[PDB]
Amino acid sequence: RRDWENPGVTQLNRLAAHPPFASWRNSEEARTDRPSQQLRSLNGEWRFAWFPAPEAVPESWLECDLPEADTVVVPSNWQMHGYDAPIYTNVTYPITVNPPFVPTENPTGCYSLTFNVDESWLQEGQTRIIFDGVNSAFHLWCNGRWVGYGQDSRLPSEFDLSAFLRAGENRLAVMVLRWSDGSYLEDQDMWRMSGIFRDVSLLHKPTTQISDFHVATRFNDDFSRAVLEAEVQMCGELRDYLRVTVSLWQGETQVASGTAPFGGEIIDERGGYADRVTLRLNVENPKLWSAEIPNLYRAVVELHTADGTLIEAEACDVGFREVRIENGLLLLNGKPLLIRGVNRHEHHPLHGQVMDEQTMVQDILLMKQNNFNAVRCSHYPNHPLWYTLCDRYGLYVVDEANIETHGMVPMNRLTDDPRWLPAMSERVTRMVQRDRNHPSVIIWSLGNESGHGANHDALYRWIKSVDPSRPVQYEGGGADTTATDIICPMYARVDEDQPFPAVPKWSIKKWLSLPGETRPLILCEYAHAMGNSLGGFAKYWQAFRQYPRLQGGFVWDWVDQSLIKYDENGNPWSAYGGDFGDTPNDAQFCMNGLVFADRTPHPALTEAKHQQQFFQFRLSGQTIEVTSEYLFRHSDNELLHWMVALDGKPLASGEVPLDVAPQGKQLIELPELPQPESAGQLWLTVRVVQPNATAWSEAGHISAWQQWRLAENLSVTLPAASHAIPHLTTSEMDFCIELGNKRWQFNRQSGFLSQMWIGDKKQLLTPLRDQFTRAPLDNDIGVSEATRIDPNAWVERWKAAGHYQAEAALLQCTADTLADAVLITTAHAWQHQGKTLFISRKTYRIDGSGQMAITVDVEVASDTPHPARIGLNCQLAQVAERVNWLGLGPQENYPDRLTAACFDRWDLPLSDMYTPYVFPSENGLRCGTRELNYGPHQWRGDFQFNISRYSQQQLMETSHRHLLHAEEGTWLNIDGFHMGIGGDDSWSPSVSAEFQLSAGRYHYQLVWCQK
Amino acid sequence: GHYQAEAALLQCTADTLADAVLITTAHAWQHQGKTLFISRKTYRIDGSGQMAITVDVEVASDTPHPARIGLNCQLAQVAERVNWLGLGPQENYPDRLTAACFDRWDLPLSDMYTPYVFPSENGLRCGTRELNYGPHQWRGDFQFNISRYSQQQLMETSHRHLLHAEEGTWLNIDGFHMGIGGDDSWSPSVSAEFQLSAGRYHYQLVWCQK
Ligand SMILES: CC(C)S[C@@H]1O[C@H](CO)[C@H](O)[C@H](O)[C@H]1O
Ligand SMILES: CC(C)S[C@@H]1O[C@H](CO)[C@H](O)[C@H](O)[C@H]1O
Ligand SMILES: [Mg+2]
Ligand SMILES: [Mg+2]
Ligand SMILES: [Mg+2]
Ligand code: NA
Ligand code: NA
Ligand code: NA
Ligand code: NA
Ligand code: NA
Repeated sequence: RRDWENPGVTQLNRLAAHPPFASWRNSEEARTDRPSQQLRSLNGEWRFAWFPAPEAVPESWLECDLPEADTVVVPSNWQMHGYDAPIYTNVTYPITVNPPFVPTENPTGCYSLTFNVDESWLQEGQTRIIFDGVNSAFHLWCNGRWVGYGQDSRLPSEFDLSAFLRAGENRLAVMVLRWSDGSYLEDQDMWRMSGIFRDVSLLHKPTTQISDFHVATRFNDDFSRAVLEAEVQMCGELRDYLRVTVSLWQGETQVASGTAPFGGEIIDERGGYADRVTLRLNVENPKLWSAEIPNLYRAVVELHTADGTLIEAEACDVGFREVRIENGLLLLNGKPLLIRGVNRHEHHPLHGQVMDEQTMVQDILLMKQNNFNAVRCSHYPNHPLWYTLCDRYGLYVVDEANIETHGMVPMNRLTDDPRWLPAMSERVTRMVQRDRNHPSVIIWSLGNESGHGANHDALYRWIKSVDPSRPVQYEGGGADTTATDIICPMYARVDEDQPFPAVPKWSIKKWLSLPGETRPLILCEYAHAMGNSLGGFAKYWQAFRQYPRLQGGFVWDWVDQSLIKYDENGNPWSAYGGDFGDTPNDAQFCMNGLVFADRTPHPALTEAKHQQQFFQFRLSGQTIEVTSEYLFRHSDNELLHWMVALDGKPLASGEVPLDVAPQGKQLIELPELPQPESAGQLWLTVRVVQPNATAWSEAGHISAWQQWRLAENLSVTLPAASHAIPHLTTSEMDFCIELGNKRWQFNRQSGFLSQMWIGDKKQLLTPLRDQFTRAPLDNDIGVSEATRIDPNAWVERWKAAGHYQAEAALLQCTADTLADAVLITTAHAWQHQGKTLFISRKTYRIDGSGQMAITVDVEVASDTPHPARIGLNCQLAQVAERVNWLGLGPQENYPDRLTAACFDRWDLPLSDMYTPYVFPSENGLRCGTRELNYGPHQWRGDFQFNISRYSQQQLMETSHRHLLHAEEGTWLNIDGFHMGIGGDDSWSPSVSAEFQLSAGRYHYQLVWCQK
Repeated sequence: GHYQAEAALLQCTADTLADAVLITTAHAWQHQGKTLFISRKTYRIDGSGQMAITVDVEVASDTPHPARIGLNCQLAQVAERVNWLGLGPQENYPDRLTAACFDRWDLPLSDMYTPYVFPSENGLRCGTRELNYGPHQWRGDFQFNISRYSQQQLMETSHRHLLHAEEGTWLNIDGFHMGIGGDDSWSPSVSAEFQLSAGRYHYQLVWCQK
């Protein structure tokens, strides 16, 4: 039959989907959500054997363990065990596009387990086996007999084993196929793996059982009253003494209850459902659920008898909240939401796509700690525990169907084909049946990147009909089709339109007001955080706050999908596409996260946290105005700390408790600030601290901050005149200046400062030269490949123009002896094929105080692509432990990504000045710096800089961070100006005009001295 | 105190280079003990008779952004024509220069003055690389206006018919000029991108003979 090559067969003998069941036989255990003896986990050590195709599987395997098989842990992805290689491809399918066929060589994983079952389970009741996740299709055997078949790698497949089990030992035989017709609907941009990657368990329910139950909550106008309606369905023989009781609990307090016999209301001419009943409980002044305050109740569903005998009990956490779109706004409990979300794949560097509680909790804590309040399940239903945690910790969830056909041409070839409607319907309907009772889920998504087809419209309506409590969204086909209640574009820019044919990405502000449009707009994906990115993130949030209908979005994405590999020495390293022999592949495009695979934060995370703050501030005179963006909670665990400092030097500070109602405002009058003596700029820094710990944060957690420049007193005091005078020495090859034990040498042939001496020790390993390029960021590269060059990408434009090839040509180099100093004047021209790209004119003034003032004026040809930077660089012989600077920090920050950084005195170890992006590139820059200190060196001015043991050349020539090696001394890159990093997307130029170095003429000055 | 600011000399030195004389100066503008602006310049005069002027200005971040950052002087010369290579031919400002075109323009001096009934700063031309007037030529990248009326007379006269040509020609050469605004005329309307808020400014000019 080859059921894995037929979209018409997505399962055989599979049981109906339903909400989380545990079949408790004790009401109190159900109420407390404690373990159930009727729900057994089969996770642990199983027997596994890999085969190149289903036809290679020996028939004996059904009856007994294969002596060649290994004992492995389940759940797991067999690629993580090394049986075959994981494949990383973005859009292009990992297999030949020829629906519904798959490769004849179909990696097959044969799992098996010998287990025993409780005696009583064999004599009464129903015993089913549940596979929460099998990638991507499989056949099931029990004690040699065929049981069933199942598809869809992201939802549980259940089968009844009652007629197969026997006393003593039993044996399961699971043949998992890597490829199947289901693969055509699972083309998500992630590693392609396979196996039994989610829990496996046995559930024992009575013959007369609760087969399904739905919880709904409706409210009155001001949410002071609510009605909980619970529909309960049963299977088995109906008896007049049967009853169903639904009790609602708030802690150990029962707040409401309803009991009734089966027999629903009349629905049509043939009657009603005799096997169903709906209980309605009134709840006065319910505690409402939200991400701000995840108030939850406990609903216990008891199937019992009229005289008081319990047959079975199920239960779920209940969150009282209303989600609806009114007048173009998405409202949660009547208030317009502002989605601070992120897309999150289920990925672990060591375990692949197998999820665990520890990792899930870690992500949620980090997310809330960084001001995120929502998550999108990109791009499939998640491990069941995830929804539980979101319900309890408080995160708005977008539950998404496991449907992506990105690789088709056109993208909707399958989704507009009725032949594929059945397969698609199961991926949507079974998701709803499983998660419809989770309050954290507030929006349903029909899938991802599958164009727009009629099947989408059909399924959009199906959801609208069965569950009107949640809006339905889908981005495919233009982001505003008839299959979505929310305009949910991906990477639509703030002000810039991208008029693509048929599926344009309009500026988000413009999109909202297109003729006839009235829907809210929430980006399903934006700010592609690939490598050194998130430039321009602040632009989105400013728009979100100004426009009511722009209600946020989900950053792409949470964590780098890098995998761990080990070198010959057994040392681990982060690997990406192609590092497993997998080909074709899409290399580093699997790493687009705000945090590294091991959950270590990328510098971009702090920018997201800052822009996503829940408190806004304004300063006027001595008054600070705090505005709350919370919709439901009061600032009941917030303290405001304020600090005033003169160029890093703290002068005054204090703290005030925040007492702001949601959407409210609080005025804080700062005490009189005593005018500082010294000259300089006074800076005000405010930060909101949470004194008490929470379920997701430690005491002292900082949730928001902001800075303002206060009074500034320009220095008019002239420096103390020195007695000594620098002495100029000349030769045919160099200009040397001497002052005390210091010496500066300028090469007359190159026109650069080639050496400096402090006593007899050389200070430079490489001359101080202008630099106009940078080791290309992923955003600079885009999708440009050696075999497939994208002439439009910034890196290709710089290459074609000769920016990396340009050679400095000396035009002038002279020395003059002034009254109290020596003046070196130079001028260089950088050309490529007879074209002058840049011209640099400088003057170096070395005075009797030992300070060298460097003045730089650069000309950039208006027709050459704007340069990545305009500065100087050199390799210092010095290798110090610390880096101290007065400027923006402490973390890496760039022109279009520096709002989170604060101006102050920062001091960190040299290693912290380097950001370990898996794919090496320009990194570690810090902007708005007025003073830099390293070893005996001090540089002053107003510049940007990065300092490390890796040169731009090495970073630019190394594909993985583990292959980098510290060079001799330290490489210093001091820029007068630096280009934005961009990031609206990473496959097209995304650096906004205001951050491009297009002025044509640039000026900057530096003062180099010994401290 | 921008209109009252007094220039205080901080430094004035002279050096003799191999092929030129270098003059260095520094001034502080203050009002009631507050330093509003600091101007540091160098004047380099070579054998070609050209005077290269470099200007680097500091503006206190807490003082309201200044209307302009430039130089001015009253020339003894009164010429009939004004010739420049920059945006024109009509008056244009930073936030109102899209209509102007870059080219070689030559107009009678009177056309370099816009007769607004209520006198004010007027006649500026932006993005100018070369300006010619009489025996003078200024080169660089600046904005400028030139007329027989000082900024002082313009702001002290309520009607254009009461203006009187002063001796010589007043020249205002700006490295930078603030936008004029206009979204309305009863509240500040100059957009942020056209306000001089950089804190530190640099511009250079070359004064020589045409
Ligand atoms: C190849 C791009 C033009 S499509 C682009 O690739 C990205 C890779 O991180 C993400 O998967 C986006 O969702 C997808 O639209
Ligand atoms: C600092 C808050 C956002 S944590 C927030 O406070 C709420 C009370 O206002 C509830 O205690 C929530 O459970 C808690 O997560
Ligand atoms: Mg099939
Ligand atoms: Mg895709
Ligand atoms: Mg700020
Ligand atoms: Na909004
Ligand atoms: Na990706
Ligand atoms: Na508080
Ligand atoms: Na690289
Ligand atoms: Na006037």
